[PDB]
Amino acid sequence: LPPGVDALVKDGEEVVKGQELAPGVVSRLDGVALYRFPRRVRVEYVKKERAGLRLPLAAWVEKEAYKPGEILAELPEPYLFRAEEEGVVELKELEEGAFLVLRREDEPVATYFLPVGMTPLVVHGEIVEKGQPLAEAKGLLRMPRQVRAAQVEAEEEGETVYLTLFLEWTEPKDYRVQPHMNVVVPEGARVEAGDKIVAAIDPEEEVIAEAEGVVHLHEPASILVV
Amino acid sequence: PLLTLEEEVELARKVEEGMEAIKKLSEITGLDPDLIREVVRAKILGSARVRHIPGLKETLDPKTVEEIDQKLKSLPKEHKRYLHIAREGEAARQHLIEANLRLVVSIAKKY
RNA sequence: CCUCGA
DNA sequence: TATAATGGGAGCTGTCACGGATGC
DNA sequence: GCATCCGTGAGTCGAGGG
Repeated sequence: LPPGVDALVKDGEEVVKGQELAPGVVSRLDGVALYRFPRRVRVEYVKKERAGLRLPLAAWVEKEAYKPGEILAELPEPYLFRAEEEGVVELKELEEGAFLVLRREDEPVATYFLPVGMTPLVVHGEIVEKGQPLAEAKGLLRMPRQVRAAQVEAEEEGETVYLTLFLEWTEPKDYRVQPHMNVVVPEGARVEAGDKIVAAIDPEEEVIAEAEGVVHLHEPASILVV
Repeated sequence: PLLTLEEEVELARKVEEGMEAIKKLSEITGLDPDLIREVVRAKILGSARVRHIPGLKETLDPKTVEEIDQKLKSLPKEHKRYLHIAREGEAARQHLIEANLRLVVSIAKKY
């Protein structure tokens, strides 16, 4: 496998003669492909948190939970999501969508969830007071693809509804594998805090798993078809 | 074919850890480390080659290697782990020698 | 091996 | 015993008649 | 059935020189 280009099939998978394992690699036989020295290990760490959002009651779609990509609400006119606390803004951007956490001193005082179709109007570290607009919702707003809404609690207040969402998603972290190291964990294995992923010559260069996640192996040095 | 840096380092690592696993199998079994090494080696290569090793106190024949391999298969899972480590070490050692056999020619042509 | 002799 | 080292090298050919395998 | 490559034989006794 040339440097930088990735695999077009997965470790452990059956392959047929002539099936391409990569843009420049065609397998001459049939069988199980195996990875030889993946140079990049991507750990998807799973996160279960609780966030909140306020929306006009006319726009909302009542639902007990929200699958990824499912419509959360539909807005006839531009809406301004406003801060309901004061503090400093920690902006955490996902692939699509965002989390916005307000902190006063050390303890976070608010956790908001901006789905797709909601443009944050604040910067990381920004100081916000109550009623200050944190985002603009326009048109249809939907759940992002990477994150799903386990449970939905709602409260009606005035002409708006406020959602407390129990969200569950995963975030990527990549680790570059040096040749003298070796991956001691399979594909799709579940790891916890302290578990070893990739060993090495000396302890300070080892790859330990920070939190709970799943493992994915990419960019193998070569592919062994057996 | 010739070994790349990664393949070479991997095979050498497997050899090191397999020798360590043989030492651990000697610790657990109370058996002789050399007899353990010869049984793991014997099963790796095949019944084609099992002979009497000079240093061994016991004649090495398929009966004794079968008895010893069954004593090595009768241990707990975490004590059976080292048997697999040693087998992999033997196979890595074989492939390492065979992959480096061209260097011997390139050096011996000078003598 | 060679050269020489019969 | 630790830089890395990874497929050789010598190679003139002026006979002839036999059995026997090897091929077309 | 008939070309072709491989192997095995091709005087003795001397002497010397090595």
